[PDB]
Amino acid sequence: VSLMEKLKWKIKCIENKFLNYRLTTNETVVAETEYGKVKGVKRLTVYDDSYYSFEGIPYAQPPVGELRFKAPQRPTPWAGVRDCCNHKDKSVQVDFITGKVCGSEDCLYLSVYTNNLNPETKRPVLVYIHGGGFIIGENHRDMYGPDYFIKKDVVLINIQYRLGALGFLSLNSEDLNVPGNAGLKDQVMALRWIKNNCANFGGNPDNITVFGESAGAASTHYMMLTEQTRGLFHRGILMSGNAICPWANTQCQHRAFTLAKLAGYKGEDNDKDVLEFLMKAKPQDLIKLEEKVLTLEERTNKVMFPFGPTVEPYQTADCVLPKHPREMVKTAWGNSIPTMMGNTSYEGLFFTSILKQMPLLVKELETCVNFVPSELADAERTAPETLEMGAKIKKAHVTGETPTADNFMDLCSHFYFWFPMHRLLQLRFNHTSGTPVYLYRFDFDSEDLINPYRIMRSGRGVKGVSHTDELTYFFWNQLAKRMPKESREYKTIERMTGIWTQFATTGNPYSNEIEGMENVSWDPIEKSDEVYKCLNISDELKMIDVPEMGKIKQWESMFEKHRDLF
Ligand SMILES: *[B]([O])([O])C1=[C][C]=C2[C]=[C][C]=[C]C2=[C]1
Repeated sequence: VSLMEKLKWKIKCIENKFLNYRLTTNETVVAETEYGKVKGVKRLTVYDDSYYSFEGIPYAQPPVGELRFKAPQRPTPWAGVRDCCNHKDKSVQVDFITGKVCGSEDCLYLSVYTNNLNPETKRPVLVYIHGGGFIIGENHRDMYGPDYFIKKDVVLINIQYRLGALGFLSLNSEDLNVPGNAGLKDQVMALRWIKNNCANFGGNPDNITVFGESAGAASTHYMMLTEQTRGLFHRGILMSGNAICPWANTQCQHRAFTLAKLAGYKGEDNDKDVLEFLMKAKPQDLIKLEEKVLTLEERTNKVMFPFGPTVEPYQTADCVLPKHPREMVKTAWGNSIPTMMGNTSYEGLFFTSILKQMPLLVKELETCVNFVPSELADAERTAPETLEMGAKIKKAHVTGETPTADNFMDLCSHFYFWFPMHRLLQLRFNHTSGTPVYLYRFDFDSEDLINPYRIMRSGRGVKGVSHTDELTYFFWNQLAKRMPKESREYKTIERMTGIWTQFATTGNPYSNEIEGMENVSWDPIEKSDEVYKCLNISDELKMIDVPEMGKIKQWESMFEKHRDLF
């Protein structure tokens, strides 16, 4: 975090405020909801388009006081008209630029957008779930502006949900009603709201697509796995993530005590007293301290976050994750809806800024033992089996006699994204009606149009297509500009919003009306396939064999003598 990047962020925040006002119109409107009337307004885009905007729609009771760490409750209906011409605050979190805690405990809202409140036909409804490691993110239009998607005749909905310890505290004690996954339960309630109210905004409740990137993709997957959401939607898109990625879940039940102690709790480790203390702490204190919870051992074993989605220790009415996601894949209703998955062509490039602050990490590639899947590794990672397995990973990613930064980031692409995708695909194939899954590979590189995550990963001057690089061609953000109609950036926006809208509509991502798809034949993956095929999205759109396949198989070989765990 550099203060050049902070003042420039501050000014760009000042520019966004002014530009947001300028793009507002006097055309206010009112829609019905099952909780009562809401007022939206129409807004403009830098491409001189327009959309109706409804923000700050509550799908839940504000989870403050006694509701903190609890499952969300249905909100209270109102007489009259709720104001929805302004956004609400984001979930309490550390601002990844300024480094200070921001946002609010009062954050359970969604936003609805559409270019036409009164469409002649019922429209496809796309529900976006933002990523951010389940610890940062927002549905604010400064990061996720609908300006591109509203060029299309869809209804787009952006949700928030509780982040970090406030979203994912978990306690073993059944008396306390904090089993965990509050934030995922937030997601479930927002979906239930969407199913029952999208018609009011011109949306077809029988054609809803959920999609998300990173932790949003893992989230989308959880919404496809849990029985809580059965039938609530009809297509799913997992962008650079799913629920069996190693970062997408953790058993965090022991960590609440550690948080409390970091916050000055005095007493013993029992769930009741830990909870009573955590209930009274300022929310900003728990979030700022969240960074210190993980032990050095956990960090070494690649646990990324102290609080996240978890296997709930006991069952409740609102339980989302009754067992490990791999098990949930066995019985998952979501296995039988049209699915599209994909990754970018150099995911691990995202880890530059972290590698820069911790150069020693590259030495981990000398044996690679710390990247062996945890379920296979011994605790000390000194077992000869673990050294053998680490050697397989090393052979896959270390190019010379000494490991480099790029070898590290390439390995990261597979550890965090490609290999879990592979495991999910093969697992899913053993438990599905036969509905298609399509693979894309996002391979479009540009520095002419960016999003704020590039400022976070310090990918300025850096070639390749990182984790989150594709967000730029889906959503408006306050660093974006109006691009020339014939620019490669503008055309990629059209293709990406076009493919996504196409799949949402029909469950098949192909359309010959999308420019560049003239010679594309986009077939979904079959159980019998030994080599994955994917739509490689670059300046050219091209069906190719997944380049990463060789390394994927090499990761898979670690499981040769433990096939039951694959
Ligand atoms: B994604 O933005 O939810 C995401 C954030 C941070 C990560 C750290 C380590 C591995 C994977 C990540 C994904």
